[PDB]
Amino acid sequence: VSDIQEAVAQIKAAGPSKPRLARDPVNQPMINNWVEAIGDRNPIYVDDAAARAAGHPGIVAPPAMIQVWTMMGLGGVRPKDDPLGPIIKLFDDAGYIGVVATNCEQTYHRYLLPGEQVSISAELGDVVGPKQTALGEGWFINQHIVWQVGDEDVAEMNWRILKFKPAGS
Amino acid sequence: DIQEAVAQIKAAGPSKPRLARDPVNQPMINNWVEAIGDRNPIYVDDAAARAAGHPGIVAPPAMIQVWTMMGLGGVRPKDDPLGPIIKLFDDAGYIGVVATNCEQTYHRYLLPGEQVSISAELGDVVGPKQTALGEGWFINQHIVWQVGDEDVAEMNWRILKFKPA
Amino acid sequence: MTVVGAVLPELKLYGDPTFIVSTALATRDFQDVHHDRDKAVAQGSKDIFVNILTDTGLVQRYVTDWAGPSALIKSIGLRLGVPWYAYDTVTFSGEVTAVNDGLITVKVVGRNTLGDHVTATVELSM
Amino acid sequence: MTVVGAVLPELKLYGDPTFIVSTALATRDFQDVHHDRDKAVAQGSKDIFVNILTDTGLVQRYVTDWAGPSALIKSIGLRLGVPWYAYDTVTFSGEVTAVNDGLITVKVVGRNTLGDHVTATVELSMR
Ligand SMILES: [Ca+2]
Ligand SMILES: [Cl-]
Ligand SMILES: [Cl-]
Repeated sequence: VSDIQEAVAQIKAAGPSKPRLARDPVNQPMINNWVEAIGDRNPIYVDDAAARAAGHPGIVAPPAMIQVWTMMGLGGVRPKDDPLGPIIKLFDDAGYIGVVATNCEQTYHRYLLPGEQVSISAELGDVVGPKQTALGEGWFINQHIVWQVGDEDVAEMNWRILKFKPAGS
Repeated sequence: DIQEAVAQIKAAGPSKPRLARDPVNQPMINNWVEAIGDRNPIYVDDAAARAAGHPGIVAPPAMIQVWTMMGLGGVRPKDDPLGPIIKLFDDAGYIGVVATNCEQTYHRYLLPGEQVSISAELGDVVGPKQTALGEGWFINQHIVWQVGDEDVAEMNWRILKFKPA
Repeated sequence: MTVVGAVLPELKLYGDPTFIVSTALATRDFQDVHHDRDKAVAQGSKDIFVNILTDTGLVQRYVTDWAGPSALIKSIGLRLGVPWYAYDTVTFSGEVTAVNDGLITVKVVGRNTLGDHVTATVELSM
Repeated sequence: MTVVGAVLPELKLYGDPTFIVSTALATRDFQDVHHDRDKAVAQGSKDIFVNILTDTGLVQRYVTDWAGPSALIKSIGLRLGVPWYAYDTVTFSGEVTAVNDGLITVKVVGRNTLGDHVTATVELSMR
């Protein structure tokens, strides 16, 4: 427990990861793929006139797509300054090889427009444990994620996971 | 019954040109080269594309059919030649489907931003044939793609509709 | 202004494999558990299951279906519950829990055969 | 000398479900049989299988991997044999069969353990 707290502190001391650019700018083809699969018929995501009638400058991206833009994709590898890598290794090494996401809270400061380029930065928050949980002994790990367009914060997320010891550990 | 439906579809003529959902675009190229694993730099890097004699990034030729797929949200036009034939076979129990042959010609490479359209004509429908998957009918189709009034690609392809054994 | 206690129309969604796979990939989530049954089962799960980004999108859709295209979504908070496996149906229900100066808070729950799949708090303007 | 008989390097691809599903959806083919095992089985197919738009894309990739970025693909014609099911590995082989004033023809065959999955003829110009 002591060495875990010390390791977490050294990770936190590095501060948030440098902003990482989304593979693509916000774009209509990916909005199209998303609204079609989700089944969301909201016209502001596909019709300029409808978007303008709702007060937007033109078609806007669904707010809930914010994390989609910055997904790593097939075979993607996190940057060398992502604090999650070291945290996952730390807990795996201590036997907490299981993982589950428990809570995700997203805040959207404004709607994004096609053509806007988003970046993502991640910061480690609370690391709490060891706790007895219904899945086994574990530690909860929080992260604060911020998305920007240029230097402007456009969305943020508090992400919480549980790293736990599986039944046979 | 089948050949009458075929004649009636053929008589309607090639389908009215239908615009692809999106213009040719980098995000979809990116998705495709990622999954296919094609690291050809001309599809993702303007400078590489120029060293190969193109004005900038070009789309993979074999993406031609991708642009005009219906996907999940697409509604087939009433003059779609293949849809009615598929329905006929499905309703008769030939619910199996496998594509069997595809021949594509590419007149030129396409650039991001270009808007593709598709026109399709129903070809011969041949059967019943005994195949390894069961009794079925082969459906041929000829497709032409344009950008504006310029032909940019053509396809002849064949699909098997079959009753599962 | 809507009011506290107002209820949203129910939405029932069938989790067929096409839904699960297409939503996961449209959210650019290539984790094997959302499209590879053998890998889901390999890890001790029952079958493929709906991912978290799809939950966020469906919660958004559910609320805007009710509030309309002029609704502005300000936040979505999720507490993750039981899995939504292939062939299960999730029923979404919702109730307005707060109204604070133009800002509406809606509690949304998606339930399936296994229990509460997701519990969400959505803040929006209307 | 662009040579008739020139051999292309071998390419082996493992068709795991992620490959089959991701390629099908990236080609915007949502037909159930490429990602829903139960639907493939319902038509008498063994498992999910690779779609024809992916076969075309893979034949293209295989040829340009060898020919390089300056290659200009003019046509791809292919015929399918046995299905490419989940967990099958397809080995692509290729040979130049024609060279006529900048224009090259390449024969490609993708084989899995059972048999020939795809047989293709590709015409291209190379610099
Ligand atoms: Ca059918
Ligand atoms: Cl997830
Ligand atoms: Cl196919």
